[PDB]
Amino acid sequence: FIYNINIATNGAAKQLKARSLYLDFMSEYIADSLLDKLGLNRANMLYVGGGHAYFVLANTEKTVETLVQFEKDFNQFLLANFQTRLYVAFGWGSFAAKDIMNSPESYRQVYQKASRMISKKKISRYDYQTLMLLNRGGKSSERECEICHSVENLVSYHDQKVCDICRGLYQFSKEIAHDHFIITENEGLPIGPNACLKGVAFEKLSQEAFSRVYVKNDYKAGTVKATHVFVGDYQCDEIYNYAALSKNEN
RNA sequence: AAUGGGUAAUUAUAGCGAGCUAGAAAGCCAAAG
Ligand SMILES: Nc1ncnc2c1ncn2[C@@H]1O[C@H](COP(=O)(O)OP(=O)(O)NP(=O)(O)O)[C@@H](O)[C@H]1O
Ligand SMILES: [Zn+2]
Repeated sequence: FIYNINIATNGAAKQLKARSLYLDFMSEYIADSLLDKLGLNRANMLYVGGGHAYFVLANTEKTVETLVQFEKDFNQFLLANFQTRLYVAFGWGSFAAKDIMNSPESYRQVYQKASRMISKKKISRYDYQTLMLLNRGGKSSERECEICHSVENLVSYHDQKVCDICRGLYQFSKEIAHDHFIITENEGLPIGPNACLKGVAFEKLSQEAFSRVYVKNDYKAGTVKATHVFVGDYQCDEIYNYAALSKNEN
């Protein structure tokens, strides 16, 4: 999805910066919104990274059914507007107080129990109804999104035929430089079930109406009382100057 | 003494054996959007 960019693409690297940043907010938000379908918060998440995020949850039935139902919810969201290019696969290993110095073959042997369930669910993706609804036919499409070859919701953003996600990514590339990224319900790129992402300035938080706010690269607590993400980014200049600034002063 | 004749050595020696500048640019594309 990220290196779907090719030769003769409208976006140079803003369509690549804003695309590898967007999936990282999606990986952040799956981790966040999974923890309030449960009763938990950010402490229980051991790590979040490039789509991978390890947790510590409770070995009980009301959590496992919440895991399965939220997994089906987010995969319905990914099928609604990414069409089997993105698939999130949960997986959970039950363990006692065995991550404590049967000392060698107890810790990693249950950390790998979740990776086996992921590899089993990554390999047998869907079920009956959600694949019969896939290849149901019924579409007289003439055109397609020339970035990702999708069909639904075609617009003419800068006289090229692009889709709903790949116009939201240009809008997010105009909004990428901000520190604050809020989740609304109907604005910008969708990142979940009834949950969309929008980049916002600081003093526009009273104008906008959100539910959860992320602040990027900040250790001060701030005013919005946000969730602190940390994405590495830097821009000294635009890309086309990087050859011309390759000279010395002489 | 005349008379017959020439015979030996060197066949090039000492050097420099290339130096410096340029080492791909400008367009299409990409950017500008
Ligand atoms: N948002 C992102 N932007 C840029 N690079 C990323 C991002 N997320 C992950 N990556 C990179 O992608 C790597 C993982 O690639 P990938 O093969 O997709 O792993 P995966 O999540 O297991 N997908 P798959 O290989 O199909 O199972 C990471 O190690 C990162 O280097
Ligand atoms: Zn697209």
